[PDB]
Amino acid sequence: LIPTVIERAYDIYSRLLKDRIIMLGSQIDDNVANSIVSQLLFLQAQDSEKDIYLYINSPGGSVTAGFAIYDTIQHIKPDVQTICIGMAASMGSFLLAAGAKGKRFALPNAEVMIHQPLGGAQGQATEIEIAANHILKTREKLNRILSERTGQSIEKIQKDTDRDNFLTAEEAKEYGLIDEVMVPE
Amino acid sequence: LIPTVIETTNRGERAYDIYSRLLKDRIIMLGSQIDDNVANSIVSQLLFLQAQDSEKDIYLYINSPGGSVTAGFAIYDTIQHIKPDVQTICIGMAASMGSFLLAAGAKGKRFALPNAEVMIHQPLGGAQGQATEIEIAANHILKTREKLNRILSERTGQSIEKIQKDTDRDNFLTAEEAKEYGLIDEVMVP
Amino acid sequence: LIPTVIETTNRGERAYDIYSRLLKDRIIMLGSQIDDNVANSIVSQLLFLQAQDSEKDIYLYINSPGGSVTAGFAIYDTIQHIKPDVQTICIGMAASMGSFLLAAGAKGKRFALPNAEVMIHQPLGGAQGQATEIEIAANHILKTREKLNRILSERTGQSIEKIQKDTDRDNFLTAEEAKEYGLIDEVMVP
Amino acid sequence: LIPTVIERAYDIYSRLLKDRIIMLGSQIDDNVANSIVSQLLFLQAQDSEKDIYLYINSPGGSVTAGFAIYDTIQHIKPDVQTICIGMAASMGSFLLAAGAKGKRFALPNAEVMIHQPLGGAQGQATEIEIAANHILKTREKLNRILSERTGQSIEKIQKDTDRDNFLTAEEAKEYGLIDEVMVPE
Amino acid sequence: LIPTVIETTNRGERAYDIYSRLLKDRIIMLGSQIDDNVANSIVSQLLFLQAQDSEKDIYLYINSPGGSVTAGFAIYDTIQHIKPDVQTICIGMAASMGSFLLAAGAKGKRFALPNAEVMIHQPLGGAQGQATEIEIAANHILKTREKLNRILSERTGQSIEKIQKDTDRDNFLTAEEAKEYGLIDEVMVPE
Amino acid sequence: LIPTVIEAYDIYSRLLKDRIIMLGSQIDDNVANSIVSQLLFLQAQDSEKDIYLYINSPGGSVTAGFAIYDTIQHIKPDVQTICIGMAASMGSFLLAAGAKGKRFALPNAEVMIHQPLGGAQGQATEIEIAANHILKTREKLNRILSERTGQSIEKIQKDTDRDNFLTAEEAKEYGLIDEVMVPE
Amino acid sequence: LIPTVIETTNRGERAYDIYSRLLKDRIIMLGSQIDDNVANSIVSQLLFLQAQDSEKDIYLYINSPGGSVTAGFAIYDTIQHIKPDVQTICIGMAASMGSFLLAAGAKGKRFALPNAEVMIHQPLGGAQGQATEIEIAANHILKTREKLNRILSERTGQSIEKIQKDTDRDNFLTAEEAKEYGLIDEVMVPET
Amino acid sequence: IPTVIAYDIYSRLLKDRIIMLGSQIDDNVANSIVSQLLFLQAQDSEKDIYLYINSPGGSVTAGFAIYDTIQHIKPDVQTICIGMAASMGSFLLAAGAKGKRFALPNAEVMIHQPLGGAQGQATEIEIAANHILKTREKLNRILSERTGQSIEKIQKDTDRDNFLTAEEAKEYGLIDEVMVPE
Amino acid sequence: LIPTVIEAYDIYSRLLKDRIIMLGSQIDDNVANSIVSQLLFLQAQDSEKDIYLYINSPGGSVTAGFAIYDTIQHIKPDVQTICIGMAASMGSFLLAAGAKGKRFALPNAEVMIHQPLGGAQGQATEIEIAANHILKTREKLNRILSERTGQSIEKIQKDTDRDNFLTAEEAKEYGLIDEVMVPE
Ligand SMILES: CC[C@H](C)[C@H]1C(=O)N(Cc2cccc3ccccc23)C[C@@H]2N(C(=O)NCCCC(F)(F)F)CCC(=O)N12
Ligand SMILES: CC[C@H](C)[C@H]1C(=O)N(Cc2cccc3ccccc23)C[C@@H]2N(C(=O)NCCCC(F)(F)F)CCC(=O)N12
Ligand SMILES: CC[C@H](C)[C@H]1C(=O)N(Cc2cccc3ccccc23)C[C@@H]2N(C(=O)NCCCC(F)(F)F)CCC(=O)N12
Ligand SMILES: CC[C@H](C)[C@H]1C(=O)N(Cc2cccc3ccccc23)C[C@@H]2N(C(=O)NCCCC(F)(F)F)CCC(=O)N12
Ligand SMILES: CC[C@H](C)[C@H]1C(=O)N(Cc2cccc3ccccc23)C[C@@H]2N(C(=O)NCCCC(F)(F)F)CCC(=O)N12
Ligand SMILES: CC[C@H](C)[C@H]1C(=O)N(Cc2cccc3ccccc23)C[C@@H]2N(C(=O)NCCCC(F)(F)F)CCC(=O)N12
Ligand SMILES: CC[C@H](C)[C@H]1C(=O)N(Cc2cccc3ccccc23)C[C@@H]2N(C(=O)NCCCC(F)(F)F)CCC(=O)N12
Ligand SMILES: CC[C@H](C)[C@H]1C(=O)N(Cc2cccc3ccccc23)C[C@@H]2N(C(=O)NCCCC(F)(F)F)CCC(=O)N12
Ligand SMILES: CC[C@H](C)[C@H]1C(=O)N(Cc2cccc3ccccc23)C[C@@H]2N(C(=O)NCCCC(F)(F)F)CCC(=O)N12
Ligand SMILES: [Mg+2]
Ligand SMILES: [Mg+2]
Ligand SMILES: [Mg+2]
Ligand SMILES: [Mg+2]
Ligand SMILES: [Mg+2]
Ligand SMILES: [Mg+2]
Ligand SMILES: [Mg+2]
Ligand SMILES: [Mg+2]
Repeated sequence: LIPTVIERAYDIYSRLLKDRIIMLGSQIDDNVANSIVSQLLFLQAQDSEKDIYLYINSPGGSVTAGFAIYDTIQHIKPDVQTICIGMAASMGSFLLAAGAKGKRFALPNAEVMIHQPLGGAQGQATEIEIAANHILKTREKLNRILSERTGQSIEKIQKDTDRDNFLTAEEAKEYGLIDEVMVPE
Repeated sequence: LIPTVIETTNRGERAYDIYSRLLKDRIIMLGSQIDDNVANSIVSQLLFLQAQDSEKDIYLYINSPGGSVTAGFAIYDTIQHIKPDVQTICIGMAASMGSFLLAAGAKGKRFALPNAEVMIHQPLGGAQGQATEIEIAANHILKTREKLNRILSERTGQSIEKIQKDTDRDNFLTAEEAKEYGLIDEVMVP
Repeated sequence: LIPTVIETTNRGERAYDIYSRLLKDRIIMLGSQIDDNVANSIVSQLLFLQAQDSEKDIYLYINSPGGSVTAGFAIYDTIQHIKPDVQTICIGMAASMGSFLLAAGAKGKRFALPNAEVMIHQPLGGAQGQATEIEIAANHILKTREKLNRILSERTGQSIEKIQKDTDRDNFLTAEEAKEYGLIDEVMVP
Repeated sequence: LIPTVIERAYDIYSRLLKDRIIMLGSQIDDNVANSIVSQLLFLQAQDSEKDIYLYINSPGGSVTAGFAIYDTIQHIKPDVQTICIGMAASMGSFLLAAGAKGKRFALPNAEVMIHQPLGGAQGQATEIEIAANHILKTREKLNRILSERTGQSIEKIQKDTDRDNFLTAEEAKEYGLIDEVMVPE
Repeated sequence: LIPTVIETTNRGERAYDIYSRLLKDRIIMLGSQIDDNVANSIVSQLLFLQAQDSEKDIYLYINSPGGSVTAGFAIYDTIQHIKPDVQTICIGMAASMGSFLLAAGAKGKRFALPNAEVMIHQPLGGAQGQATEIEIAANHILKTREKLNRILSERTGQSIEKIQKDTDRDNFLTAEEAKEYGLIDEVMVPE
Repeated sequence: LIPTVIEAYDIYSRLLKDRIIMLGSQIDDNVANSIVSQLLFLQAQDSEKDIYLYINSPGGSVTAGFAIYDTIQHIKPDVQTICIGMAASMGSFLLAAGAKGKRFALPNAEVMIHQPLGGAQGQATEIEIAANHILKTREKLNRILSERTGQSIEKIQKDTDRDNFLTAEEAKEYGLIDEVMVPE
Repeated sequence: LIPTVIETTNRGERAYDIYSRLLKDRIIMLGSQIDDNVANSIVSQLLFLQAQDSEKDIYLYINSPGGSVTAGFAIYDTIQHIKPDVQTICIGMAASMGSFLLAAGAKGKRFALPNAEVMIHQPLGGAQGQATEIEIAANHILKTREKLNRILSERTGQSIEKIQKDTDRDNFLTAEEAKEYGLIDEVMVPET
Repeated sequence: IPTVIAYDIYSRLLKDRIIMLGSQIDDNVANSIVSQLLFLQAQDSEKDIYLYINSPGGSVTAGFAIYDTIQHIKPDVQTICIGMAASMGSFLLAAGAKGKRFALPNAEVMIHQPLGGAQGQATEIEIAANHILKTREKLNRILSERTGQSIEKIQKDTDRDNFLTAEEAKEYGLIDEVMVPE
Repeated sequence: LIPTVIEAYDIYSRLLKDRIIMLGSQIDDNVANSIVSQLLFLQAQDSEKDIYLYINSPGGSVTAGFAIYDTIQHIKPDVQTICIGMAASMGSFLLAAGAKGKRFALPNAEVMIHQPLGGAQGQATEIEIAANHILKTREKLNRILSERTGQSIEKIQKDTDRDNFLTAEEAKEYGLIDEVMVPE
């Protein structure tokens, strides 16, 4: 049950969108990506100069869906701020790190997790090889961009994402995944 | 079936579902298990209410068995970030992350009704796979408990040691006991 | 399929689902098993009706087999907190936490229709795990029963000892027997 | 798919309710009872003197839910006519018999069935005893009211409801469950 | 996996599964939930043993949560019918119809080991359908309870009223408490 | 789920107002019918202005894909194609089907090409019919892909034998798209 | 698939499944979760062994995660009732009621092999229904715990209080730690 | 299972002191193998026993039942890997009498860290984590002793699934020799 | 229902008395353990007389197959292989592993060769380990098949890329068997 606000009637999320706030509040799949991409394109058309605010409370999900959002963020004119509230894990933390430089935030008790991509492969040896080569290339792609966005080496990113790596908001700032911990007003 | 209320309000007539009507008077309902959807909604409502009026109190109704710790912390951090005081009112039950959020309301403005139940306990989780994966999961949930216990100590005035001991198992408190503990400030009487 | 009713005003025809139409005249329907969703809705309706008119009676219709004790206490405490008298009217059945809420209506304004069924019994629950966990769960449900019995004693005029004995097993009462017991004040005749 | 009628757009059932017609067209549960009770209360408030029409096409259902409807019918001022179309069985036929005296009808090919209440009990001997005593008292309550409404003895009602007893509309009139078979006009 | 024991006898070597070996020595194992299969087996063993020797004691081991009342009464009536004394020995647990059968052993020869658990409670059942069917089922289980209580009164020396009250809910007894109650005669102490 | 914008439109309907169609899911008949209807509507609205087909899709039904393909080729306006996230299978086929010079992908978008998938069960002659059908369908797909990319049918056959993942730049090199759309 | 062993006797050639062969030399295998079937079998074997020889030691092998408390007490009481000493030997694991039985072996004849795992914890159970039914179930499991702890105190030399504290949660012990605790007498070291 | 004349084939092999570990290791398998070892010892305390290993591993405690019984008894227990030894299976392969641990040339040996699970309260998860970590240390220490490799190296090499050929297993010290065709 | 013969033997045990082993099912560890035990037993009984391995099998576990393979090569006696019905996958591998000159198939027996099948799930590095493992296993299989057939590793790789069904005569031509056993 999503509440409605009247001032024109808006569901609460649509009301936030009126003030250029986009909610990434779920597992990332193609539906979520298509919606966020559409919202980004709409907000750019509305105003190419004003900041956009991407709220992130997400365990991650599809890498290609994540890259749909990533590429649209980088394509458009306006700065897209990222703010981690609750959790950003996996492709969620990747998108957190993808916000406009100097405008990537987390609230003090927000959790950030980084790890290597997950997948599956079944069938013939050559099919397994193709799937393995694909996920390994995808991992190099992710690591390269994360290196660029954080200032950490690809070597360090590889090592630090080998297993689940949980970071506090302050640790995420130290790592270069965010720029600042947003403290209470 | 959520009922609708219709008001003839000077500039015309407006129809509200009952929860949206409560939101018009700065009342947010945390009335279910805490997951990311619930957290996203409450966070959005908090941000909206601050924008509407940065000074007037917000009222967070809590009837919840708790749920996701990270989802709970989304709500917690948004409460602490915004300018307005967020009152918390426990009606029915606040358990687990629900009682954590009850304790997170503005100092002096945390309430429970007389027969409301408050329960505190340690976080729950799971881990499967390799020994090193189990270790990572264990270290994570232990650090999460320390985080929770530290904040609860700050909010209640109880020591971290006492919080640890009192949350080892399920600990059910009456509204009055929750006040004594420092989880709330007052039992709201008729 | 819930029917819609349309009433013609000067600024248009206002359309109501039948339950929302009843709410316009301060009638709240407790017509299902009591869970947190039902409790949150009823609590919200009570708060809304008080704000709308702090003096006029509210009418709580009860056709319910009961359900969650904490959800029931959410409704109970909200009834006792608000200014207006909340009349209770049992139609069909009030069982368990449903009969508790029937007995919780404003003194002199608790009713049942002549063929309505009222049932009282002890709380139901479950516990699994370690011996100390079972002990905690047992102590909790026993304390919950004491609370329920104490309040029922206050509301009915019966002794706690009698309430304990009469709720040991399922105890079915006619409307007239419920009046004799003190669970209601009057059998509403045609 | 329930059709809409425009004169005020109404779903067909809401349109019938505008002319004081209530549809009991399903198995009787608490939801159905709450709705019918609310409709009865609303119609009384609208006009305390004009007849209400209760359409009955129902296999019956919950006895307590049925008694919610029954007591509300008897409580309110207006006469509630009952009209059996298709079938009235069990608590459905009980409610058919509960309509205003002289205003209980069935169409010629409508089926009326009467039988004893159904239930269940599991657990300890004393629990089974409580459940048995409860359903037996419920049966006595039903039979007593049916006797009053039909003019048949409690003894006869007991015997005739021991097993499933199917009646034609004409037989239901003879029995005293209805007053008239509504013939074509 | 039930182990086998092999003995050299006078007429050759003989192989027994462990339970069949115990039966050779007039020991019957009631070691499971009581259903008709269990009852038929125990009844057959009792009849066989009685034929083997109408005089020598039989030993009924009881580690059972109870079960079917009629199946229990098959065992009960066969015990009472046959000539030999049937000793009863509770090891682990006797609950419900299991404790009834424990109490049904030969007077003076009903035992429990010190940490054995004895539980008594009222019969359990179910009924669904028409009101008159529910009435028949209720009357049946109530009459069955009386029958059980009457016999338990006779075997324990407790009043029917006390039995009724003490079996209203689950009533767990230690071996010593079961002796005090009259369900057994002695707590068998270590030799 | 889907936010509303007021200037009231759901976000996707708002994009459709500016001639943007979203192919953002697995391709089935429902998706195809919707996209076909949108294409026909946009042509009727303006026969000369470009249409923009967003593609984030793992592919799906070949016949549903061909419903979209044929409608694109039938209508007057140029249909630009833009791969964002992923285009796989029939999704990449449709990406390659956009107006010549107006097929794009964003830099980190993934393009995958492979042979059609299917099933057959029953009698030997039924299996033969199903096999002949899917083989003819593959030839149809390969022929069109050859025409659209400039690659030989022989090369297409070889390169689609197994799953073949391409970067946006590789897709441009292959002739599946015309340009990698760089940040503005 | 349980293998068979054949030994040639004087009055013929005799075949045993491997477990039955071990039983011939007074070895009983508690090698599974403890339920009533397992208890009934072990009780029968103990009675049989006692009858066969009231004086020679019996060897109870324990590789078990535990299980039913009442089934465990069937085995426990039979061990204490019979004449012969019952040695206990933990190989692999003894947990819960399994450890309880390990500790119940003849004094001085309770063993574990060096890498065997011993676990102690409080009893587990369930209860559902009316408040008074839950109370009865709670009182029952609590009394059962007290019974277990009292006997464990007697068998180990540890106080009931220490046992209560050390069984509050899962407590894993090495064979050497189990000896130190008093659950066993000796760690059986490899032979010459 | 075929019969030879009467013995089932496995019981016939047991007559010549051959024990088959040919399945996933659970308590039933461990109890059987332990019983066979004890029996063979009683039959002859001096003659070698032959433990065939074609197993994906399984329960660590069940594996240790077999391990401790092997080390307790007098006779040397040869180990022979045929097909596969993985996990606790390779642990037992390495546990055979020194100089008498073998694999056939195409046999596969796999080593990795123990697997497990934990659910419930934070303190319960901590207990479970500490338990599996201790268990890993126990396994690694013994493997170090049996192979001559350092505990540090074992830890590194078992972090993920590590597949070895028979020759590589010999090089590692898990076996002594690759048994070549007669 | 396996019939009994009295001269008492179940039919398969009777065949084993004459040094005939039946590989008549999917290859798993149980099947491998049984066949290994039978091979060891027979050798003990007579180190010089031929053993006959009947193969009617769709294949199965590669490691289980290698248990049988290595035991065949280890023991002294020649192990003849005879394909009746079908030998597929690891089944055809074992058919090819029989004593040189003593590998047979009946005229209508079917022989199928293909690459190994498997699965992998989890982290990228776990998928890599699983991929490297199955690829090394394939190389091992291909190398041995090359040695046993006289075909090049390159040809084996190409011919096992997909399911490759061969007649008994084609299997002889390939070098998987030595002779097609004709009616006597
Ligand atoms: C030159 C601008 C972009 C690059 C170009 C174009 O490539 N696409 C394809 C496209 C489709 C969908 C998502 C995309 C995300 C990133 C990049 C391209 C995307 C649509 C866009 N349009 C708008 O934005 N129109 C303004 C209204 C927008 C609103 F959302 F409000 F409808 C239509 C006019 C047009 O030329 N382009
Ligand atoms: C107080 C947050 C700061 C000032 C900042 C910013 O960080 N975020 C990111 C954000 C996104 C989502 C949830 C957040 C919760 C806590 C903190 C930040 C959150 C959006 C916010 N905006 C509004 O609130 N705009 C007024 C309209 C608000 C309404 F809800 F009504 F739409 C847009 C203008 C802006 O600078 N910020
Ligand atoms: C009468 C003072 C109550 C005690 C106080 C307060 O504690 N709460 C928290 C609360 C939240 C939810 C349910 C509650 C039930 C019982 C008691 C408190 C409850 C909300 C309430 N508000 C209203 O009722 N506003 C009038 C409009 C109400 C309407 F429903 F129409 F929106 C907001 C202003 C306020 O100070 N309080
Ligand atoms: C003297 C009328 C009854 C006795 C009395 C009262 O007891 N109840 C409780 C009640 C609640 C629900 C169902 C009931 C069925 C039968 C009897 C009582 C029922 C509500 C009713 N109300 C209306 O009918 N108001 C007119 C508007 C009604 C409309 F439906 F249109 F909203 C509110 C004013 C009031 O005093 N009472
Ligand atoms: C005391 C039983 C009476 C005298 C009688 C008789 O009623 N029944 C029926 C019967 C059947 C089954 C169970 C019974 C249990 C209790 C009572 C009767 C039962 C069989 C019995 N027989 C034996 O016991 N024969 C000796 C051999 C017995 C052995 F078990 F070893 F086979 C056959 C000769 C005979 O007259 N009766
Ligand atoms: C393309 C037009 C063709 C030649 C012709 C015709 O074949 N079809 C069948 C048809 C049906 C459905 C999808 C189709 C897709 C591609 C081709 C044909 C399709 C309908 C169309 N109409 C419109 O487009 N009318 C303008 C309004 C359109 C709007 F979408 F806005 F409603 C009706 C007048 C008419 O002659 N034709
Ligand atoms: C020490 C047991 C006492 C003396 C006594 C007795 O109480 N029970 C009941 C009983 C039944 C089942 C399990 C029991 C476990 C512990 C204690 C008693 C148990 C049977 C036993 N019998 C034997 O052991 N007979 C020797 C043969 C034994 C063999 F196993 F081989 F068959 C029959 C002769 C007898 O008097 N008693
Ligand atoms: C002094 C030897 C050992 C130390 C001692 C003892 O501790 N156990 C317990 C035990 C039980 C089960 C498995 C065990 C594995 C390893 C170590 C001990 C095990 C049984 C053993 N017995 C035999 O082996 N008897 C010879 C016959 C054996 C045969 F298998 F054939 F039955 C019984 C005589 C006895 O003193 N012991
Ligand atoms: C040629 C294997 C050598 C000589 C050696 C040895 O390594 N193993 C281990 C082993 C175990 C299981 C399967 C094996 C398969 C291939 C190779 C070794 C295998 C057992 C064998 N034995 C026999 O064969 N004994 C004769 C009786 C045989 C019979 F089957 F009939 F029981 C025991 C005496 C012995 O030294 N070895
Ligand atoms: Mg940007
Ligand atoms: Mg605040
Ligand atoms: Mg009030
Ligand atoms: Mg009336
Ligand atoms: Mg007798
Ligand atoms: Mg003893
Ligand atoms: Mg040794
Ligand atoms: Mg050979």
